[PDB]
Amino acid sequence: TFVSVAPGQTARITCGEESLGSRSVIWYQQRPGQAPSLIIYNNNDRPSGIPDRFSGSPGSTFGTTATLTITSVEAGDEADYYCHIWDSRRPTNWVFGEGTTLIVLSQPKAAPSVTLFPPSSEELQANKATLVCLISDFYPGAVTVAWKADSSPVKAGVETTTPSKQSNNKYAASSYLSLTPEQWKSHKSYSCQVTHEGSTVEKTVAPT
Amino acid sequence: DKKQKVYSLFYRLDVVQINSNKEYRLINCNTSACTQACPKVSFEPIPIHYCAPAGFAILKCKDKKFNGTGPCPSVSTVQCTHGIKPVVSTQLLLNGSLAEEEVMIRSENITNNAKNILVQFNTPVQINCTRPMNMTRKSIRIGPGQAFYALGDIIGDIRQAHCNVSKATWNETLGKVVKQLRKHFGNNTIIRFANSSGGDLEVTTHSFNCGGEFFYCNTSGLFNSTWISNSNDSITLPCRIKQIINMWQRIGQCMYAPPIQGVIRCVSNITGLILTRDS
Amino acid sequence: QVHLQESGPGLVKPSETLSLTCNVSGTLVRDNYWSWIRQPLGKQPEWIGYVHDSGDTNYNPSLKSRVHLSLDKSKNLVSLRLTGVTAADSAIYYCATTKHGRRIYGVVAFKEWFTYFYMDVWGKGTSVTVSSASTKGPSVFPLAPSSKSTSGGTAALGCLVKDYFPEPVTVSWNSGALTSGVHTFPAVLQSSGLYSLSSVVTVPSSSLGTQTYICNVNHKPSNTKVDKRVEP
Ligand SMILES: *[C@@H]1O[C@H](CO)[C@@H](O[C@@H]2O[C@H](CO)[C@@H](O[C@@H]3O[C@H](CO[C@H]4O[C@H](CO[C@H]5O[C@H](CO)[C@@H](O)[C@H](O)[C@@H]5O)[C@@H](O)[C@H](O[C@H]5O[C@H](CO)[C@@H](O)[C@H](O)[C@@H]5O[C@H]5O[C@H](CO)[C@@H](O)[C@H](O)[C@@H]5O)[C@@H]4O)[C@@H](O)[C@H](O[C@H]4O[C@H](CO)[C@@H](O)[C@H](O)[C@@H]4O[C@H]4O[C@H](CO)[C@@H](O)[C@H](O)[C@@H]4O[C@H]4O[C@H](CO)[C@@H](O)[C@H](O)[C@@H]4O)[C@@H]3O)[C@H](O)[C@H]2NC(C)=O)[C@H](O)[C@H]1NC(C)=O
Ligand SMILES: *[C@@H]1O[C@H](CO)[C@@H](O[C@@H]2O[C@H](CO)[C@@H](O[C@@H]3O[C@H](CO[C@H]4O[C@H](CO)[C@@H](O)[C@H](O)[C@@H]4O)[C@@H](O)[C@H](O[C@H]4O[C@H](CO)[C@@H](O)[C@H](O)[C@@H]4O[C@H]4O[C@H](CO)[C@@H](O)[C@H](O)[C@@H]4O)[C@@H]3O)[C@H](O)[C@H]2NC(C)=O)[C@H](O)[C@H]1NC(C)=O
Ligand SMILES: *[C@@H]1O[C@H](CO)[C@@H](O[C@@H]2O[C@H](CO)[C@@H](O[C@@H]3O[C@H](CO)[C@@H](O)[C@H](O[C@H]4O[C@H](CO)[C@@H](O)[C@H](O)[C@@H]4O)[C@@H]3O)[C@H](O)[C@H]2NC(C)=O)[C@H](O)[C@H]1NC(C)=O
Ligand SMILES: *[C@@H]1O[C@H](CO)[C@@H](O[C@@H]2O[C@H](CO)[C@@H](O)[C@H](O)[C@H]2NC(C)=O)[C@H](O)[C@H]1NC(C)=O
Ligand SMILES: *[C@@H]1O[C@H](CO)[C@@H](O[C@@H]2O[C@H](CO)[C@@H](O)[C@H](O)[C@H]2NC(C)=O)[C@H](O)[C@H]1NC(C)=O
Ligand SMILES: *[C@@H]1O[C@H](CO)[C@@H](O[C@@H]2O[C@H](CO)[C@@H](O)[C@H](O)[C@H]2NC(C)=O)[C@H](O)[C@H]1NC(C)=O
Ligand SMILES: *[C@@H]1O[C@H](CO)[C@@H](O[C@@H]2O[C@H](CO)[C@@H](O)[C@H](O)[C@H]2NC(C)=O)[C@H](O)[C@H]1NC(C)=O
Ligand SMILES: *[C@@H]1O[C@H](CO)[C@@H](O[C@@H]2O[C@H](CO)[C@@H](O)[C@H](O)[C@H]2NC(C)=O)[C@H](O)[C@H]1NC(C)=O
Ligand SMILES: *[C@@H]1O[C@H](CO)[C@@H](O[C@@H]2O[C@H](CO)[C@@H](O)[C@H](O)[C@H]2NC(C)=O)[C@H](O)[C@H]1NC(C)=O
Ligand SMILES: *[C@@H]1O[C@H](CO)[C@@H](O[C@@H]2O[C@H](CO)[C@@H](O)[C@H](O)[C@H]2NC(C)=O)[C@H](O)[C@H]1NC(C)=O
Ligand SMILES: *[C@@H]1O[C@H](CO)[C@@H](O)[C@H](O)[C@H]1NC(C)=O
Ligand SMILES: *[C@@H]1O[C@H](CO)[C@@H](O)[C@H](O)[C@H]1NC(C)=O
Ligand SMILES: *[C@@H]1O[C@H](CO)[C@@H](O)[C@H](O)[C@H]1NC(C)=O
Ligand SMILES: *[C@@H]1O[C@H](CO)[C@@H](O)[C@H](O)[C@H]1NC(C)=O
Repeated sequence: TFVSVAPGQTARITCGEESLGSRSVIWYQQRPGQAPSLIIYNNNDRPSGIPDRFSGSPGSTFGTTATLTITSVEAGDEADYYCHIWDSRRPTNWVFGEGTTLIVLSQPKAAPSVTLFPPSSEELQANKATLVCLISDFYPGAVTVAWKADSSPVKAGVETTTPSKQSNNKYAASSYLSLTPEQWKSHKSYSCQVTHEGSTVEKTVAPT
Repeated sequence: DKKQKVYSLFYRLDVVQINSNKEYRLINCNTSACTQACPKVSFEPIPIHYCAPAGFAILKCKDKKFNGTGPCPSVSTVQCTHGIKPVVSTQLLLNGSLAEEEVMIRSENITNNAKNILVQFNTPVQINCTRPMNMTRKSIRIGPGQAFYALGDIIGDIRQAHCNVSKATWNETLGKVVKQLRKHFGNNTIIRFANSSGGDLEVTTHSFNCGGEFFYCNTSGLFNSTWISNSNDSITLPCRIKQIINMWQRIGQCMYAPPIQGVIRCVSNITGLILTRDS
Repeated sequence: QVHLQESGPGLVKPSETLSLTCNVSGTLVRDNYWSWIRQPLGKQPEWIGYVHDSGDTNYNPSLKSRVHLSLDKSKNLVSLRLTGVTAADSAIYYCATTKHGRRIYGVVAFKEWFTYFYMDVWGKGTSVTVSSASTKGPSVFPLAPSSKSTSGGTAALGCLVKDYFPEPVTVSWNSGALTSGVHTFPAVLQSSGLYSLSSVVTVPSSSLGTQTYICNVNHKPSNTKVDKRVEP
């Protein structure tokens, strides 16, 4: 589940089943690729290091749900949010509340950095070929990559990771292509064509 | 002909099982066919006065240190009594009129232990009783026209009906009372206190009505004492709630207390005790 | 200060005894209450259980029969044992200090109150995978910079870890010297069942050298520590 908020506005996030008794709900902000950081306990009591921006619902209300109020949303707050529910009426939950991804909107645009790498020489004597296109710092992660044999598309061997955000608006995607030793020398020059959001950028390489 | 599958909640005291996997029945169904009180009437004890017909008189004993029996020195005459409200309860007389000078005891035979020892107060010890559960009244029609007022789901936390009495005030009033026991049991004696011996809920607990429900409150907490004399705190009390009552020898009736919707809090004065004694 | 450091196999075959440990620092194991939390990939964290000296230790109901906890006071370590692992058990196992609390909705008299917990300080975790596939060691072929007479200004260099199992693999450049411009990419799983991640640094034009550029790759599940020198 995803929440998209304009910059500088206030976000809200919904966690868990409806309340049954007076509760004590914990709020966690897990950033992509990192560990969960404790944000709020006692339903509104935030520890050291957390600004008074983040809020919640006091666990004194029955029938309503657990709400997280992010005031003045900033870019860093892009993360997954979990919550641990302690209802006086329901047994101790060991399955954390299901996630809710915050998405600040209009970062707005990042042009990818495509870094094409030929196979390494030690790999060449080892009888294996591999092409390493490396796409960094792009937004958003909607990149689709094709490969060209001097003028012609390549069908098989194509390997490509997923656009992966990393503690920053920047994304990341690799692109490997397994090739036979005889064909890196046979063809003229190989092409990595990375397509992002509507802009295609292509990097080629030629053998020595 | 057609029937339903309605659901309702009942207190522990009302139901009793018979052994499908498990079952239950109302505790009144084996004794007497019951009637529900209309949720239109109220049970509030209003001050009632007892007046005499023509050619009749009622004599009021305006004597402070009056032990109820014998020649009252200063007597007045009145047509109607002062406002006496029907506060009905056990082990604790509530909201009545306190004694004027000293806590004076009244008993038929102080020697015959089998006679109850009615005790009147001089200060109204304060008691606050509640039931915190915010409740539901779902009107289950069992037609025609007949409308059972069932309880529905519970809104909020769960915690029983309790009673609060300031410890200090009661620790002082009990001394004031034992001070008047020693004028019956020797200048220097020791007066212990204990809870009820054994019997029904109506006898061994604080049977009373407040706001529409009938509390039966344990009395063991208050009677903790032993009397050797020649800040802020309360003594919390733990009450069970009943709806199907059989009040009176067996002549009240069995009557279904219509469930109250909301939180029920009442404040009351205690003005006396109904004591008993066991060389 | 405070610091946590999980450790363990990082892979165990089905129906075995996964044994994980949590290196403790900054305080004693006797003082704080501890808790463990596994997190499957892409799913919501399932809390494991809480342990403290003096036997204040309880486990998850969903896995109550299989788990075991302990603390080594002398070694000052948070132990963990789990038996009969299966595919459903593969996750990132974190280690968290935990604090107790009392929520009181009543008069307290009853017992009408409840202990709610909150883990304020976490650990980095350890990726525990589960598969009957034997380990493979990583191969490392050093990707030479852009063509031997690279374009004018702001050149780029890279390494390559291919055909390693299982995740993860840790990388650092000259024992973590540069730690600037490193953009270590995620791994890609192949058809064979092996991962492969690239690591690349960006270096300015004054890179004719010869500056000593040797990337360091560690894959503990095969005890493979390969440090390779890259040259144009
Ligand atoms: C018969 O007699 C018995 C006694 O024998 C009596 O029993 C009593 O019943 C009452 C109710 O019936 C019950 O009250 C409850 O008390 C709860 C706990 O309060 C106690 O602790 C706190 C703090 O202690 C903890 O933290 C300390 C550090 O801060 C730490 O050192 C402690 O060790 C401990 O860990 C303390 O504040 C309380 O003292 C309160 O009352 C004192 C007088 O009794 C007073 O001197 C204190 O100040 C304080 O009262 C207020 O004081 C400050 C200013 O000084 C104000 O800012 C506050 O307004 C304080 O209220 C006690 O030591 C209490 O939490 C319960 O209330 C929560 O739960 C109810 C029900 O769910 C909710 O409706 C409430 O809204 C409230 O929920 C709020 O707080 C909780 C937890 O903090 C949060 O989860 C909620 O989010 C919400 O708080 C947050 O959001 C709200 C929402 O708007 C927001 O306003 C807040 O800003 C916050 O953001 C409840 O009141 C009592 O405990 C019980 N027994 C005793 C011994 O008292 C029977 O009831 C009597 N029966 C009769 C007469 O019928
Ligand atoms: C010993 O003595 C003490 C004090 O003498 C006594 O405490 C009293 O308890 C009773 C109930 O337990 C209290 O009565 C309640 O009073 C309020 C409202 O009263 C005021 O409201 C208006 C507001 O403007 C005032 O102007 C006015 O002057 C009143 O004083 C309410 O909480 C209650 O109202 C409901 O209950 C009654 C029927 O049970 C009716 O009075 C009233 O119609 C309400 O009933 C309604 O409830 C339903 C709920 O859904 C509703 O749907 C229906 O329409 C229904 O009509 C109640 O009147 C009283 O105030 C307490 N004492 C004082 C001084 O306030 C102890 O009870 C007594 N000891 C014992 C054992 O009885
Ligand atoms: C929901 O129900 C479950 C039970 O089904 C309940 O779990 C219980 O939690 C309480 C504490 O909240 C546990 O009580 C502890 O038991 C251990 C056993 O050795 C004791 O050592 C503990 O004593 C210490 O802890 C107390 C609480 O912090 C301290 O006040 C005390 O001074 C001691 O330091 C304590 O008594 C109980 O064992 C479990 N029961 C089970 C079966 O797990 C859970 O709390 C309930 N949740 C809610 C929100 O009501
Ligand atoms: C009606 O039902 C009640 C409840 O079952 C019966 O009360 C029981 O009486 C026996 C007497 O031998 C006691 O031992 C039980 O403890 C009582 N139960 C309860 C819940 O109080 C009552 O006897 C029944 N009336 C009959 C059969 O005429
Ligand atoms: C409970 O007791 C108090 C006494 O402490 C009563 O308050 C007195 O009420 C009488 C009339 O009934 C007044 O003449 C007094 O002046 C009142 N005293 C004070 C200090 O205000 C109270 O009415 C009693 N409540 C009942 C019987 O329900
Ligand atoms: C008990 O629960 C009922 C809900 O059924 C509460 O009634 C609500 O009261 C608020 C304001 O008091 C209103 O805005 C809602 O519309 C009411 N709901 C309904 C369904 O009528 C009631 O307030 C609760 N009692 C207490 C003391 O909290
Ligand atoms: C019974 O209830 C009354 C009222 O709720 C309590 O009297 C209050 O006492 C506080 C001091 O703690 C005062 O600030 C209030 O003004 C009082 N209220 C009224 C209406 O006078 C009383 O303390 C309660 N008694 C017990 C034993 O719980
Ligand atoms: C009166 O109080 C005594 C305690 O002084 C109660 O005796 C207990 O009764 C329970 C039965 O429910 C036993 O399990 C306990 O072992 C008894 N305690 C002792 C010290 O003997 C007695 O039940 C109370 N009776 C009433 C009517 O309140
Ligand atoms: C009334 O209160 C007394 C004491 O507060 C209760 O006696 C307890 O009974 C249980 C068993 O039911 C024992 O485990 C406790 O040790 C007893 N307490 C004491 C202090 O002895 C009693 O159960 C309550 N209810 C009745 C009807 O008497
Ligand atoms: C009467 O009060 C006393 C104390 O006020 C209660 O005695 C308790 O006795 C047990 C062992 O017999 C001790 O472990 C407790 O510490 C005592 N209480 C206190 C406050 O120290 C006794 O239970 C009370 N009787 C009833 C029936 O409630
Ligand atoms: C009171 O009780 C005693 C013995 O229990 C008895 O002898 C006496 O007749 C009773 N009545 C009195 C004293 O009026
Ligand atoms: C208060 O109560 C205690 C026991 O609960 C008793 O020993 C003491 O005498 C009491 N105080 C007075 C003034 O009677
Ligand atoms: C003995 O009791 C009487 C009243 O019964 C009282 O007046 C007197 O003071 C007591 N003797 C004492 C306290 O020494
Ligand atoms: C950390 O772990 C190692 C190996 O498990 C162990 O030798 C050491 O005692 C642990 N504790 C510290 C503080 O290093």
